[PDB]
Amino acid sequence: EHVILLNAQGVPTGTLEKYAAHTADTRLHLAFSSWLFNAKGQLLVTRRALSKKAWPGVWTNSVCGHPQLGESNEDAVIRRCRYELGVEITPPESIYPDFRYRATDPSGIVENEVCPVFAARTTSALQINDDEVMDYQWCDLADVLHGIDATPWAFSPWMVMQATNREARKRLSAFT
Amino acid sequence: EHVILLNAQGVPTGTLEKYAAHTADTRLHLAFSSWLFNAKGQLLVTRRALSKKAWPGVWTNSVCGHPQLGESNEDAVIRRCRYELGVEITPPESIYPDFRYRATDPSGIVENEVCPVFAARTTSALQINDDEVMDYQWCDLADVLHGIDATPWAFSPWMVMQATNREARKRLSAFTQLKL
Ligand SMILES: CN(C)CCOP(=O)(O)OP(=O)(O)O
Ligand SMILES: CN(C)CCOP(=O)(O)OP(=O)(O)O
Ligand SMILES: [Mg+2]
Ligand SMILES: [Mg+2]
Ligand SMILES: [Mn+2]
Ligand SMILES: [Mn+2]
Repeated sequence: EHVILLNAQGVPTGTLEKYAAHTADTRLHLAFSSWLFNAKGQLLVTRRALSKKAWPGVWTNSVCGHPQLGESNEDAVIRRCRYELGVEITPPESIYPDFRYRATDPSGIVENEVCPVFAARTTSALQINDDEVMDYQWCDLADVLHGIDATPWAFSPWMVMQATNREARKRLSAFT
Repeated sequence: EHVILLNAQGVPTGTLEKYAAHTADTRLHLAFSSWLFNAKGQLLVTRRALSKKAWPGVWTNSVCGHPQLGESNEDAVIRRCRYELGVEITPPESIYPDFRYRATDPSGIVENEVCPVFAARTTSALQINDDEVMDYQWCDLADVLHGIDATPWAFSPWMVMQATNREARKRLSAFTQLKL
């Protein structure tokens, strides 16, 4: 797997091996973030495995990843949903298309991404990949937002930034 | 380091090497939990290092540990504060002396402890021990308690149980006053 490096205008300029790509000096690359809900409308919150190179052991939104060259954002979501959580989903819908951020994790590992955000509903049960996910919780979105508003540091920085975007949050309130 | 083993009534019976003692088969032993506030009245929340045997990478109250043989619970609190956090404190106050709990962590390691809970004020800068603590936040208690009520699964179980105890909570509230 690779990440796709981006320039100022946001044009792909090349690739890097994914693990190799996330360092103390991570360069701008393409990513996605996804928020998964079940048929009943609960939000799936996950806890990244301890072996993750960036933000290991951190609570965060359902699934995030790195689109590969020539891959649509929607397919990346579907691929990573299957891969990390072994779950099938409805066609991902856009909730925050211009999200972009840079952040540093407690060990100094940086994420620097153009990171469009999507939402979808699961259509099958989870089958956890414990290389990616060490724990998860099916929750009411309202409580998760309250938790995010009260103690944002208990969650991944990008999850917090997405959920506090006025529009994203409105859009998330529709899967409930 | 060792833990002090206890029976049902909470009577010491002996000691055990610490790492050795914390397994999927943890016996009742003595411990402590402490909630630390700065002069401003903010609560120190910490994140356990990734290398901890139990609940690594989890957010939790300021400092916990295991008193050693010949050691008072309060002295143990002072030592761990120093060891984990580099920080000097005011004499620890008892806020939940009969807290006891058993809990299984995400990889199956058991804590089974008689764990009196204290609160204190820090009187020096922090000097985080990255061997023990991977991250921290200085917070408003109210925010913390709201977080714990909204998403209790995002914190250590003992933080949650202590925080929801009526009496403990009242006493933590007393440490939010600014104090010169
Ligand atoms: C929101 N950004 C961090 C996307 C990060 O996704 P991951 O960290 O899960 O990358 P990957 O899942 O591909 O390992
Ligand atoms: C509240 N319990 C967990 C006390 C044990 O906390 P620790 O994990 O800090 O034990 P130790 O600090 O001795 O390693
Ligand atoms: Mg991922
Ligand atoms: Mg400790
Ligand atoms: Mn990335
Ligand atoms: Mn113990």
